[PDB]
Amino acid sequence: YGAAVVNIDLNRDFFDTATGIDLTKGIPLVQDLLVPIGVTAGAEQSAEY
Amino acid sequence: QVGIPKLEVDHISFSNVVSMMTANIRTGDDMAVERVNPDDVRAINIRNA
Repeated sequence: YGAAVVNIDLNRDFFDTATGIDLTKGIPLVQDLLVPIGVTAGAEQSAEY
Repeated sequence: QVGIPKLEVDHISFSNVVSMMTANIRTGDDMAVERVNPDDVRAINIRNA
């Protein structure tokens, strides 16, 4: 009797970090993969996703 | 109208109206532009013309 919002994540317990997926923020997000080439320090996230 | 030293005889005249700069011309405040480089080096038009 309090809950506030109830999202529908992506069951963090299944997509364990044994699938290199850091899922907190909301969306999946593997680290080094289809990374873009020739860009500043950041930029490696619009598609890290 | 008048002779015009040079375009006339040779009487080296000794007195002229020299126009000069009111005060030093190169005193500090050297121009300085900020530079932004494209952030992708892969999406750089280059085409046309």
